[PDB]
Amino acid sequence: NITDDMRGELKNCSFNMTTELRDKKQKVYSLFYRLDVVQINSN
Amino acid sequence: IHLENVTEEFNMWKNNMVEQMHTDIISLWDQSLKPCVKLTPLCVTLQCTNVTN
Amino acid sequence: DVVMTQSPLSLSITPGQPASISCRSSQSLVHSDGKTYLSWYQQKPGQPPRLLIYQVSNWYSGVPDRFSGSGTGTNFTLKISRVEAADVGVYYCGQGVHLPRTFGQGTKVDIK
Amino acid sequence: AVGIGAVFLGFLGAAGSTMGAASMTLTVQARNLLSGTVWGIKQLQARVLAVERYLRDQQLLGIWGCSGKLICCTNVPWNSSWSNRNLSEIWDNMTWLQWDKEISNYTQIIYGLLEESQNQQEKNEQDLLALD
Amino acid sequence: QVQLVESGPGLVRPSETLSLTCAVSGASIRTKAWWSWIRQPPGKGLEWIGYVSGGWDLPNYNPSLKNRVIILKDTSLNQFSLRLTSVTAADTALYYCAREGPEDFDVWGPGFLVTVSS
Ligand SMILES: *[C@@H]1O[C@H](CO)[C@@H](O[C@@H]2O[C@H](CO)[C@@H](O[C@@H]3O[C@H](CO)[C@@H](O)[C@H](O)[C@@H]3O)[C@H](O)[C@H]2NC(C)=O)[C@H](O)[C@H]1NC(C)=O
Ligand SMILES: *[C@@H]1O[C@H](CO)[C@@H](O)[C@H](O)[C@H]1NC(C)=O
Ligand SMILES: *[C@@H]1O[C@H](CO)[C@@H](O)[C@H](O)[C@H]1NC(C)=O
Repeated sequence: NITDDMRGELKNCSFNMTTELRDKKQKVYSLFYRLDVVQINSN
Repeated sequence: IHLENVTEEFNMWKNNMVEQMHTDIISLWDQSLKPCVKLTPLCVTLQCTNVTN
Repeated sequence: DVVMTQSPLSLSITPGQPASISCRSSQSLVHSDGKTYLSWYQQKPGQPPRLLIYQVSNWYSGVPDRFSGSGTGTNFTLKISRVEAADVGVYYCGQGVHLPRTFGQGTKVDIK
Repeated sequence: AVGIGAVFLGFLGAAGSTMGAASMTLTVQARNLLSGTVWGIKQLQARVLAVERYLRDQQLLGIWGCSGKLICCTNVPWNSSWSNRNLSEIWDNMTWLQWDKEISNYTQIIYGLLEESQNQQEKNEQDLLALD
Repeated sequence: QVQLVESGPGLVRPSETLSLTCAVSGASIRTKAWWSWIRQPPGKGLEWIGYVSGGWDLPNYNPSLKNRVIILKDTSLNQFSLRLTSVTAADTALYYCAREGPEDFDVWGPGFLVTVSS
């Protein structure tokens, strides 16, 4: 329940990731801080 | 060169240099692989059947 | 060896009044550097003794300045300008400038 | 055996015989003490440990009366409490191993006595060459 | 902050080999110091037995101790040991391990009564 003033310090991030097998990739999520992600450039 | 009139107590079970031989063979077995090819891309989905027999 | 003598051998202290011990060593304790390797101890019963004054002008860490010490030649002087109840024990004058190390006899001090 | 009569053979050959017989053969045990991409570190630490031990022994000798005389009479006496055996018996009766087992306790006081004796001899020689 | 604690017997037979051992904490043994043994017969004055040094001094004792005293230091265990061979019942005394430094015998041991009795 985030206010619009104080931004969320933790951003959830889902992404593709290679598994042990080279043919199969998985979708996995994690948490990160604001100080580790930038907005590459709707979505 | 032989030794005479000499009595020493031997103990092969608490002996050293067998530990050093084990460590030397392990480190040598490791040191003979670092030139060779890693098989990381081989981990892949295999479609296997029985051999024609 | 070095012979040590304390005078008086017993002095029951009057609280509020000073007391004194004159130490007499057999030999000259002044080393050629200019110092004096002489120390004072205070026997507590069944204990390691309490240490009052070493190297007469010097002070132990853990000793209040209500004591004093002086001396010339071989006649050195420990003085307590204000005795307390904590001054119980039997003192010692002990040299440290000559091997073998020696100690003294001591002054008996109790409540008067 | 083969080396009977002319009592010598290779190093550690006298180790079984008595210390009186072994005393005539000391040059080779002194000799076989120095000469002999990550394994080079093992070879190098073995070589420098060997020369460090040899230099420590030569320095322990050099602060005593003998630099390299290899047999050194000296000026410190012997407490008979230490050996407490018949003197000529041990040179026909004991091995060096058994003798080192005997005086294992009585060690490291002898070395300080040797250092005191050598420094006393040095100050006496300094006084002797000074007053002349 | 140095702390010396003796250990060993307090009751031995005469004509035997007496040996104590004082453990040292709070400082190091190999200092500018003489780790010393000093005794005191009961009701009487002190009696300095001898010392040993953490450097390379040869240990020097009181010649009244008749060459029966060997103080041996143990730098690998931070200790130093008194010896007294061929004791008598008149050698009953409080024993003290101490440390001569730039000041005179600052930290003692507590001092334990060795009462030699048959
Ligand atoms: C994880 O990997 C999957 C598999 O590639 C990714 O899913 C695919 O992402 C692309 C890019 O957005 C999708 O293409 C677009 O899809 C939308 C909706 O269908 C369509 O309107 C667009 O015209 C375009 O085709 C693709 O459909 C999508 N495939 C699947 C099966 O979802 C995914 O983006 C990767 N990342 C995450 C966080 O899941
Ligand atoms: C201390 O050093 C100074 C300068 O070398 C010298 O004058 C002085 O006598 C020395 N004192 C002692 C007690 O050695
Ligand atoms: C050497 O000293 C130990 C005590 O540490 C003693 O038990 C042993 O008997 C001594 N060795 C000999 C040969 O007396």
